[PDB]
Amino acid sequence: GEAIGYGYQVKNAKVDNSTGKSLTALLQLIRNSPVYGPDIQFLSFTASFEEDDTLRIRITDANNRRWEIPNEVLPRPPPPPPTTTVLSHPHSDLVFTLFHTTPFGFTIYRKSTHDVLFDATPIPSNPTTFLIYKDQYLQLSSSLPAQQAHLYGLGEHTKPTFQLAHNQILTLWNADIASFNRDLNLYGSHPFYMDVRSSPMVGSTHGVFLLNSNGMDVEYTGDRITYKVIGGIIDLYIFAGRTPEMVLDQYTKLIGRPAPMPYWAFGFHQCRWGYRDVNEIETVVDKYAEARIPLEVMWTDIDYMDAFKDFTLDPVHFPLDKMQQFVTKLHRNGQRYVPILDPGINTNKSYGTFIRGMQSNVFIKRDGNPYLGSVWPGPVYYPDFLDPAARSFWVDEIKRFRDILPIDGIWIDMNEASNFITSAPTPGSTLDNPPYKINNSGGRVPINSKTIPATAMHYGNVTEYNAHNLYGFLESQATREALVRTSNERPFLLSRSTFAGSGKYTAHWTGDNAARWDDLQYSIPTMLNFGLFGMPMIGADICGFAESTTEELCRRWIQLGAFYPFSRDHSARDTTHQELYLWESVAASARTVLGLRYQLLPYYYTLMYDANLRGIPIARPLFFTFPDDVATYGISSQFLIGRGIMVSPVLQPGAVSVNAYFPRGNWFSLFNYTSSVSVSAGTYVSLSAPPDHINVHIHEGNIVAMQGEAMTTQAARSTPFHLLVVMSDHVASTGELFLDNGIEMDIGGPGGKWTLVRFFAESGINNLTISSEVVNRGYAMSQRWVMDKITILGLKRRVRIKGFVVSVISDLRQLVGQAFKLELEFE
Ligand SMILES: C[C@H]1O[C@H](O[C@H]2[C@H](O)[C@@H](O)[C@@H](O[C@H]3[C@H](O)[C@@H](O)[C@@H](O[C@H]4[C@H](O)[C@@H](O)[C@@H](O)O[C@@H]4CO)O[C@@H]3CO)O[C@@H]2CO)[C@H](O)[C@@H](O)[C@@H]1N[C@H]1C=C(CO)[C@@H](O)[C@H](O)[C@H]1O
Ligand SMILES: *[C@@H]1O[C@H](CO)[C@@H](O[C@@H]2O[C@H](CO)[C@@H](O)[C@H](O)[C@H]2NC(C)=O)[C@H](O[C@@H]2O[C@@H](C)[C@@H](O)[C@@H](O)[C@@H]2O)[C@H]1NC(C)=O
Ligand SMILES: *[C@@H]1O[C@H](CO)[C@@H](O[C@@H]2O[C@H](CO)[C@@H](O)[C@H](O)[C@H]2NC(C)=O)[C@H](O[C@@H]2O[C@@H](C)[C@@H](O)[C@@H](O)[C@@H]2O)[C@H]1NC(C)=O
Repeated sequence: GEAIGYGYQVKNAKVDNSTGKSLTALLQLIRNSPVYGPDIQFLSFTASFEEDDTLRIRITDANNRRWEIPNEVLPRPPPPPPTTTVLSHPHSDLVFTLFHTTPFGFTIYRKSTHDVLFDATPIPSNPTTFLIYKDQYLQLSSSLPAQQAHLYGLGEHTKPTFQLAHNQILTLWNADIASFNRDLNLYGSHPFYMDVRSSPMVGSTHGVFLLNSNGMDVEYTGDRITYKVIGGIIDLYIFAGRTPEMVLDQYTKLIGRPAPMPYWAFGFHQCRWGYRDVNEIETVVDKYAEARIPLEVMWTDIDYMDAFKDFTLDPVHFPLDKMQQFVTKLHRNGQRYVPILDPGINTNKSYGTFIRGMQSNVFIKRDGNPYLGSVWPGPVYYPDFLDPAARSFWVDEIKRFRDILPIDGIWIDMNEASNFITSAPTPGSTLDNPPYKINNSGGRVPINSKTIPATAMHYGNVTEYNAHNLYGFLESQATREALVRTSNERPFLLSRSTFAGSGKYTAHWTGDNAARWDDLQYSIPTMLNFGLFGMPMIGADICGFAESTTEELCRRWIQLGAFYPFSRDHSARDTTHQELYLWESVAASARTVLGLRYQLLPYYYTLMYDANLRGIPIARPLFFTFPDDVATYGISSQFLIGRGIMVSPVLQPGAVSVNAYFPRGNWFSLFNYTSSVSVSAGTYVSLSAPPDHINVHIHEGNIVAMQGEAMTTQAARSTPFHLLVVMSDHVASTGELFLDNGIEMDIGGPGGKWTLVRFFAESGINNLTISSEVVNRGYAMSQRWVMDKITILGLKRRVRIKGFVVSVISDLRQLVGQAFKLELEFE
C-alpha cells in the first residue's frame, strides 16, 4: 500500500550568465514507487523568460525525449539551452524561486506586490502536493489563496458558473459527450486558467497554461490546484498580466491570435439536422424573408450527403443541379451556404473519396491496418490529419467538391474523433489500459470509449494516446488550408472539437446543448470561457439542439443568442422545428433583437479586429472592463459585447424582470435611449423585462458606430452610419471603427485596403467637442461611407451645433474617411 510518489531533490541548479536569464536545474528522484507506474529518475528543469511578461517552466526527462506538441502544430519559441536559486528580470513583474528542500519546490511571485501566483512548495507529509513524474502520471500542484484567487478556464466543460467553483475535478479528454451534461469533459481541451486576484491590488490577474495534449484531471479545491496528466511533459507558462486583457494578449501571443471572421459570418445562421430536401431548405429561406427576419447563411446538415458520405449529394433529395440552383439563388440574394463535413470516410468500394484516401494511405492505423470506426454512414476510416499526405488529400477532396458546388464555409463536426463503437484494448498495452484513470465522462471511463483507441498510430509513429486531443485542431488547420487554397476570400469554418490554439483557425459552438432553461444560461459561461481560450467566435445552438423547445424558451433564447459572436439556430431531427418564424412572439423578438445586432455589425466587426490584434474577446466578462469591481468576478449571467455594452438576459421561465448587476455609473438602454440606470456604486437592479424585451445597455464613456438594419449584411453595409456617443462626467468618451471589404485575407495588412477610425467626445463647461482620427483616409473615402447622424446621451442639457436628455445631430453627410471635429454648445 505504497505512497503515490516520494518527490525530487535538486542536484544542481544555476542561473545562466550574460544572457536573457534562464535557470537550469537537474532533479534526482528521491525513492521509487510502484503506484501509477515507473518514476523518471532524472529530470531536466528549466525556468526562463520568453518575454518580460511570460515565464516558462519546462520539466522533462533528463535522459529521454518525451512527447511534446509538435512545433509545426503549435509554433513557439524553443527551450533555453533553505538553499534557493532565484530567477528574476529587471523589467519583469515575475520572480521565480527554486527551493532546494526535500522534496524540492518552486514558486513564482509578483515583484510589485509580493503576491504568490504559483506555489509548488510541497507539504512534505502530503505526496498529493509533490511534483511526481512517471511515464503516464505527471503531478504538479500549486497552493492558492482560497478567497483571493478567482479562477476561470480549463475547458471544455458545461458549468452554471463562469468562475470555477471550489472542490471539483475538471477532466480534459476530447469526447463526443453532449454539452447538456454539466461537469463532464466535452469536445475540447484547453489547459489554461486565468487567476484574478481580489487582493493585494484588486484586479491583479495572471494566466497559467500547461502546454500538454495528453489526457488530464485538474483538481481544484480552492486553496490548491493539481494537474494529474497521463503523459507528455510539464511545459508551464505563466502570463504576468496584470489586467485580464493583458493576460489574453500574452496567452494568444503564444497559442495564436484569433483568426479573423468574414463580415457575413456575423449575420444570422439557420441549420437543422433533418431537412428533407432542397425544397425544404428553399422553403425555410423564403419563410425567413416572408417573416422579414434577417437570415444570412443557410446550412445543410448530413441530410444533404448521399448516405452520409462526405463530398457527395443525395441524388434524389439534394440533386447537384437543384443544389447548384439553390446556392446561386442564395448568392444573388446576398446570402451564403455552409455544409457539414465529418472526418470519417465510409469504407465503400464505389466511393471515390475512399479510393483516393486508400491510394494515398491517408488513414489512421492500428495494428498496421486502417482503424475501422463507426459513424453516420456506418464503417469508416479516419484521415490522419497529422499526416501531410492526409492534409493534401483533404484539400483535394474539398477542391473537387467546391468545383461542383459553391460553398462559403465549412462546418467540421464529430472530430474528437467520435466513434459509435469502443474497440477492445490491445492486450498488455498500458496505453489502452493506463495506470491512472482520468475521470472520463465523470465515471473513470476508459479513454478509448467512443473514440479511436490510444494504441492507434499517426504519422511519425505518434500514438493516439499522445495526439488524441489534437485531432479536431489538426482537421481545422487542414480545412482552413483547403478553403484558403480554393478561394481568395477570408474563410469561415466552425469546429466542434478544439485544442488551445484552435482559435487561430476556426469558430466553435457549444455543441449538443438542450432546449432547457439551464442550457440557456450555460451558454454564457461557455461563451466567456472560449474568449479566454482565444476562440472569440463562439455561440450556442439557439433554442436548443436536443429535446423540443417551447415558444417561451425559444423567444428568450433568440433574445440572448442574437448577441452571441456566432449566432445560429440549429436543432436535432427528432424534435419539433424551431425556425424563428414559427411563432409570432419569437419572430417579433427576432426582428427587434436581430435588428439591433445588425445595427451593431460595424461594432462586432471592429471587436473581431481587436480580437485578432490583441486576443481580446468580443463577448467578454464584466471584469474585463471593471477589474477593480470584485462583485463582477462571480457574475455568470451577464456579459459585455466589447468594452461598454452589457447584455442582461432573462434566464427563467415566466419571469418579466431580471436582477442584473450594474457597475458604477450611468447606463442607457440601446432599445430606448430614454431608459437608463444610474448607480453611485455597483449594485443589483431589478430590470423590467417584458416577454418581448431583453436588456442591453451602454455605459458612459463609450462611442459606438452603428449602421442601419437590413435583411443581409451586404445591404446593412450600404446604409448611413449613426454614431452613438455616451458622455461621461468623469472621462472623455472614446470608440473605434475598423473597416475593410469584409473578406480580406490579411486583415489590417500592409496592402492598406482598410481604415481605422477613432472617435472622441469631451465636455467643457459651455461646450462639447466630438471628433475623429482616421488611419488610411483614402481607402475609407473610396467606399463612400457616410456618418449622417450623431446621437448624444449621458448629459442633462440639450446640445446643438454652433433627468438625462437626448440630443441628435442630423443631416451631417460626413464622410467617414475624413476626420472631423464637431463643436457643440449647451442650450
Ligand atoms: C445527434 C447527436 O447524436 C449523438 O449524441 C446523442 C446520443 O447518441 C444520445 O444517446 C444522447 O446521449 C446522451 C444520453 O442520453 C444522456 O443520458 C447522457 O449520458 C450521460 C449519462 O447521463 C451519465 O450518467 C454518464 O454516463 O455520461 C453519459 C454521457 O457520456 O449524455 C449523452 C450524450 O453524451 O444524446 C446525444 C446528443 O444528442 C452523437 O454522439 C452526437 O455527436 C450527435 N450530434 C452531432 C451530429 C449532428 C448530425 O450531423 C449535428 O446536427 C450536431 O450538431 C452534432 O453535434
Ligand atoms: C455504400 O454506398 C451505398 C450508396 O450510397 C450505400 O447504400 C445506400 O444506403 C442508404 C441508407 O443510408 C439507402 O437508403 C440507399 O438505398 C443505399 N443505396 C444503394 C444503391 O443501395 C451503402 O450503405 C449500406 O447499404 C444500405 C443498403 C444500408 O444498409 C446502409 O446502412 C449501409 O451502410 C454504402 N455501404 C456502406 C458499407 O456504408
Ligand atoms: C422609452 O422609455 C421611456 C422611459 O421609461 C418611456 O417614457 C415613459 O412612458 C410612460 C408611458 O408609457 C410614462 O408613464 C413615463 O412617465 C415615461 N417616462 C419618461 C421619462 O418619459 C417611453 O415611453 C413612451 O414611448 C411611447 C410609447 C409614447 O407613449 C411616449 O410618450 C413615451 O416616451 C419609452 N418609449 C417607447 C417607445 O416605449
